[PDB]
Amino acid sequence: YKTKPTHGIGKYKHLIKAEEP
Amino acid sequence: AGGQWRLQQGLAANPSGYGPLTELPDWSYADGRPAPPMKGQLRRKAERETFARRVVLLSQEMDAGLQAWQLRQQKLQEEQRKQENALKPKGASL
Amino acid sequence: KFTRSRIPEKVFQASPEDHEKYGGDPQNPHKLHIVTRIKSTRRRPYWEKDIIKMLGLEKAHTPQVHKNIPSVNAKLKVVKHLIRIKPLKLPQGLPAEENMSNTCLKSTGELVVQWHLKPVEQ
Amino acid sequence: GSKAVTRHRRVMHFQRQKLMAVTEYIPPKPAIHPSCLP
Amino acid sequence: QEERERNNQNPWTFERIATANMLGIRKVLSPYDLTHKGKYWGKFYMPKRV
Amino acid sequence: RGRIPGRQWIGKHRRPRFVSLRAKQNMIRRLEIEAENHYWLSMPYMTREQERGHAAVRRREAFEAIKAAATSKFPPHRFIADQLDHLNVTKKWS
RNA sequence: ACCCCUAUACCUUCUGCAUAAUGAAUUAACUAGAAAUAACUUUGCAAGGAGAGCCAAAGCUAAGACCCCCGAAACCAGACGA
RNA sequence: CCGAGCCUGGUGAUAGCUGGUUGUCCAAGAUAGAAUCUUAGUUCAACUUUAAAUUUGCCCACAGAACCCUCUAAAUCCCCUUGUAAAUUUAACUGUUAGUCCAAAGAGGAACAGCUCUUUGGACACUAGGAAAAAACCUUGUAGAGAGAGUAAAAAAUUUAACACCCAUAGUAGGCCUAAAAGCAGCCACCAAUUAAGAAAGCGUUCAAGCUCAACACCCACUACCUAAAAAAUCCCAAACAUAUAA
RNA sequence: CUCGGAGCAGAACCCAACCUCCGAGCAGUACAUGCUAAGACUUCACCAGUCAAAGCGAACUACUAUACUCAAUUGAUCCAAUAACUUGACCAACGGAACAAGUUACCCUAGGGAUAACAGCGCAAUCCUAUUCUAGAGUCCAUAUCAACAAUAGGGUUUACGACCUCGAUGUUGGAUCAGGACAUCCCGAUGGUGCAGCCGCUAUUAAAGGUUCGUUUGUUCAACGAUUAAAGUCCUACGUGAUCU
Ligand SMILES: [K+]
Ligand SMILES: [K+]
Ligand SMILES: [K+]
Ligand SMILES: [K+]
Ligand SMILES: [K+]
Ligand SMILES: [K+]
Ligand SMILES: [K+]
Ligand SMILES: [K+]
Ligand SMILES: [K+]
Ligand SMILES: [K+]
Ligand SMILES: [K+]
Ligand SMILES: [K+]
Ligand SMILES: [K+]
Ligand SMILES: [Mg+2]
Ligand SMILES: [Mg+2]
Ligand SMILES: [Mg+2]
Ligand SMILES: [Mg+2]
Ligand SMILES: [Mg+2]
Ligand SMILES: [Mg+2]
Ligand SMILES: [Mg+2]
Ligand SMILES: [Mg+2]
Ligand SMILES: [Mg+2]
Ligand SMILES: [Mg+2]
Ligand SMILES: [Mg+2]
Ligand SMILES: [Mg+2]
Ligand SMILES: [Mg+2]
Ligand SMILES: [Mg+2]
Ligand SMILES: [Mg+2]
Ligand SMILES: [Mg+2]
Ligand SMILES: [Mg+2]
Ligand SMILES: [Mg+2]
Ligand SMILES: [Mg+2]
Ligand SMILES: [Mg+2]
Ligand SMILES: [Mg+2]
Ligand SMILES: [Mg+2]
Ligand SMILES: [Mg+2]
Ligand SMILES: [Mg+2]
Ligand SMILES: [Mg+2]
Ligand SMILES: [Mg+2]
Ligand SMILES: [Mg+2]
Ligand SMILES: [Mg+2]
Ligand SMILES: [Mg+2]
Ligand SMILES: [Mg+2]
Ligand SMILES: [Mg+2]
Ligand SMILES: [Mg+2]
Ligand SMILES: [Mg+2]
Ligand SMILES: [Mg+2]
Ligand SMILES: [Mg+2]
Ligand SMILES: [Mg+2]
Ligand SMILES: [Mg+2]
Ligand SMILES: [Mg+2]
Ligand SMILES: [Mg+2]
Ligand SMILES: [Mg+2]
Ligand SMILES: [Mg+2]
Ligand SMILES: [Mg+2]
Ligand SMILES: [Mg+2]
Ligand SMILES: [Mg+2]
Ligand SMILES: [Mg+2]
Ligand SMILES: [Mg+2]
Ligand SMILES: [Mg+2]
Ligand SMILES: [Mg+2]
Ligand SMILES: [Mg+2]
Ligand SMILES: [Mg+2]
Ligand SMILES: [Mg+2]
Ligand SMILES: [Mg+2]
Ligand SMILES: [Mg+2]
Ligand SMILES: [Mg+2]
Ligand SMILES: [Mg+2]
Ligand SMILES: [Mg+2]
Ligand SMILES: [Mg+2]
Ligand SMILES: [Mg+2]
Ligand SMILES: [Mg+2]
Ligand SMILES: [Mg+2]
Ligand SMILES: [Mg+2]
Ligand SMILES: [Mg+2]
Ligand SMILES: [Mg+2]
Ligand SMILES: [Mg+2]
Ligand SMILES: [Mg+2]
Ligand SMILES: [Mg+2]
Ligand SMILES: [Mg+2]
Ligand SMILES: [Mg+2]
Repeated sequence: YKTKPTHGIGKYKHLIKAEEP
Repeated sequence: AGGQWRLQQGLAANPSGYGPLTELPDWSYADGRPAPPMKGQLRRKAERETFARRVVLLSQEMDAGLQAWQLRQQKLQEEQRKQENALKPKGASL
Repeated sequence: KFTRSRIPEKVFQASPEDHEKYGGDPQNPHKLHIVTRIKSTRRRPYWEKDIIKMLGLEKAHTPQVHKNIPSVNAKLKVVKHLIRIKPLKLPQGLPAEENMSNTCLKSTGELVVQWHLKPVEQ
Repeated sequence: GSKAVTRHRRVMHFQRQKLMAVTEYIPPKPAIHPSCLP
Repeated sequence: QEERERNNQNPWTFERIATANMLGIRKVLSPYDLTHKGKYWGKFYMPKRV
Repeated sequence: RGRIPGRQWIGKHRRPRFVSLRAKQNMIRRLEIEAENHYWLSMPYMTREQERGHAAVRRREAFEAIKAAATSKFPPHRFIADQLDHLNVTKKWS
């Protein structure tokens, strides 16, 4: 959740090279 | 007028509030026999008594609650000590 | 949109200067409140109207005593703009069974256990 | 009514208007004017 | 501007009253007023507000 | 010659309203009261852990009275005397 | 009595009517809430109730208690009229 | 009185439309939507009312509720405690379902509307005081009598543009360009005489002259370096006041 | 005009506009997409729709195998077809009436200011004016005069917008008659500047006491034209005034 300290724990696309043809 | 000044003297802001001007009996019999209490003063007397009892009831609940919490903390401390005792260690240390 | 207001906890942290101004003692907090409603619940959101009823502040300028505990204070923080909060003072201690009927709450917040309606001889 | 952002200075609510007047900046006033001291 | 806020002799400020919901003032204020602190009104900026 | 278009206190063009000297004083007076309320809410007598359960017994008993009154509803008793006393409407002197 | 102070007729209709929206000169008389289905309440009797039919896994029988007025342009039938 | 006569009858035609709807008193009471030849209406929800059953309702401590994505929003949901007294269920129904302004987050229009459409909240369609009159802003609600009292909101502030004085020779009309360019059309340099004066800052001359500024001298000009107006159509619009202790 | 995704609606749910965008009225693979049954969700009602443990029967000891992949991929009742199983509408006005279009200025009735034309009111996009700015024009010269790109105010005369009062009626052009007022002054008065010699002009300040023509055509307001005049002003007054008239 946004207000919880665990916000953004599931983010993964910032670890992946952007492949947007 | 003068409501703030009365507050600074510890009196009621409205002169019709608590004080001799209001709570004292308005009249008495000529021979000296006191008059029955006014119905307004009886209402205030009962209302003040309920407020006084509510103050005592709230104070006693907090005092009892603080003792109960303190009793639980003392009990929790004692439980840790008992679990320390066990069988004597053996093996490498002997 | 107009919603409920979250008051930061920094608002309710008394500085040393505040203690001197109001005379309170942080190490000996007052046991009870004296809550009096001085503002109307009209033109205020319904959740403020409900809390006023819960605190027994339906009639304005009628003192009501509440315990100084976090749960009660939480309700007070919602309607703190509609009420006057004063600490209850006991110069002669709590009323006893003998002097229950001789109590009076003065405008200074002091509950006196004796009320003789006579001038002081001093 | 008007939106939050307007070309003209939108008329404030009276409750807000009294708040602005109360919270105006008050510069410190020295007891003696500096030009009157050496 | 920082000096003006420091030596401001007014005991009441827009930031203090708005953030604390004093007088229930947020019923007439905007949620943006918590961060604008009374210095902004619509598209207008008021440098004299502290 | 000076007229406000439309209604005075609503619309894009409104009649200007100005804060008088006493209007500011009244707001400051209420601000001081609320500032003192902030101080007295900063010193709770007990913590949340200590407060817990200190009044559960009274609250439960208070609701049991509400349940008892709610489930005590029933038609009132009917008495023979009430029905027979209606014959007195034709009571006459001998 | 007036002079002083206070006070923007009523009904209807509306988000909202002193409204320059509606109706009303006034008096007297006349002029507008009809009932089943269950349910509720109060009696009777009771695994039965009811003066053939009907209902019934506490029901059944009886009573009390709820449902307006005026107005079209029309349609049809049969007469009467150059 | 014929887009098809008149009279009688069917006929008390029908009308989601308009108007009207008769004694006294008290109490509760303003309500998301969905469907509809439906948005001038209805039915079901929702809200409201009555009776009844029995049990939690409201306010809420931690812990907890998403990645993708630019506003890392105000908040909400959940929720014991606590403060409170309501809530759900069962039985029986009606009415409301044509909405106004204010504050706030937005959308449409023109960052127009007393505009239009949603959301959060308030008020109005109920009382009283105040903002002049005043449905929507402010204060305040539970009802009676009094020729008592304390208060709440509650009155508009402001008035602005002076300014230096004095003095000026010279390498040289710098070079180049140019019909001509001489401090002042362009380009390059921007060195030097005199105690003091830029190979020229603003004017001017066809080019030159001519008038100033930056120099010296004199000498305490011993400067502010924050700004700006007005016009409508019946007749201005309370009268007035800068002075006696903030109530 | 029904259905689905995204924004508006940032975080439980919900949430509109003739709001901003993209789509759907299928296709493909299975043939246990067999039967049955706890507890739940639900598009703010209902109808409808959705997920499901266990169990029966299968499959299976390789098969992210057990209510297919997929977002929507769709239609109630009656009725009709059929031995049965089961099927049938772009009923798309998509909660669907079994099957019915125009026209009325020849019109009628019931209502509605809940809703348009008229005027008022709101608003000022449009229109009008002033000022600020100093590019440009005016031989030189920004400010005699004129003025771009922009800025800040004001006016409520135009065209629009809104739908607030009136539809148990607030009577429309233009003219006649009588005019009331504003000044943003056409003429007459008093002044400043000029690229003001004089005579005529241009521009600005001030001034609303007084005045502001007669005709041909056109229903005209206008406009064109003739002859004049010190001048033939701009606007408001329910587009002044029809219980005064046309
Ligand atoms: K207005
Ligand atoms: K009427
Ligand atoms: K009507
Ligand atoms: K009117
Ligand atoms: K009206
Ligand atoms: K009328
Ligand atoms: K209808
Ligand atoms: K030159
Ligand atoms: K349809
Ligand atoms: K408009
Ligand atoms: K009309
Ligand atoms: K004139
Ligand atoms: K003609
Ligand atoms: Mg808004
Ligand atoms: Mg008005
Ligand atoms: Mg009067
Ligand atoms: Mg209306
Ligand atoms: Mg009125
Ligand atoms: Mg009249
Ligand atoms: Mg009338
Ligand atoms: Mg009408
Ligand atoms: Mg009559
Ligand atoms: Mg009846
Ligand atoms: Mg009946
Ligand atoms: Mg009639
Ligand atoms: Mg027929
Ligand atoms: Mg016939
Ligand atoms: Mg004949
Ligand atoms: Mg005839
Ligand atoms: Mg009828
Ligand atoms: Mg009909
Ligand atoms: Mg009531
Ligand atoms: Mg249909
Ligand atoms: Mg409807
Ligand atoms: Mg809740
Ligand atoms: Mg709970
Ligand atoms: Mg019903
Ligand atoms: Mg509106
Ligand atoms: Mg609302
Ligand atoms: Mg209504
Ligand atoms: Mg008044
Ligand atoms: Mg009262
Ligand atoms: Mg030289
Ligand atoms: Mg040269
Ligand atoms: Mg030259
Ligand atoms: Mg140079
Ligand atoms: Mg020279
Ligand atoms: Mg010089
Ligand atoms: Mg006057
Ligand atoms: Mg007066
Ligand atoms: Mg969302
Ligand atoms: Mg919701
Ligand atoms: Mg549901
Ligand atoms: Mg299974
Ligand atoms: Mg439909
Ligand atoms: Mg549907
Ligand atoms: Mg049908
Ligand atoms: Mg014809
Ligand atoms: Mg006809
Ligand atoms: Mg008609
Ligand atoms: Mg209207
Ligand atoms: Mg409407
Ligand atoms: Mg008309
Ligand atoms: Mg119009
Ligand atoms: Mg009108
Ligand atoms: Mg304007
Ligand atoms: Mg030029
Ligand atoms: Mg010049
Ligand atoms: Mg402009
Ligand atoms: Mg007009
Ligand atoms: Mg509307
Ligand atoms: Mg009439
Ligand atoms: Mg005329
Ligand atoms: Mg005239
Ligand atoms: Mg003038
Ligand atoms: Mg003038
Ligand atoms: Mg003259
Ligand atoms: Mg001259
Ligand atoms: Mg006219
Ligand atoms: Mg007339
Ligand atoms: Mg006419």
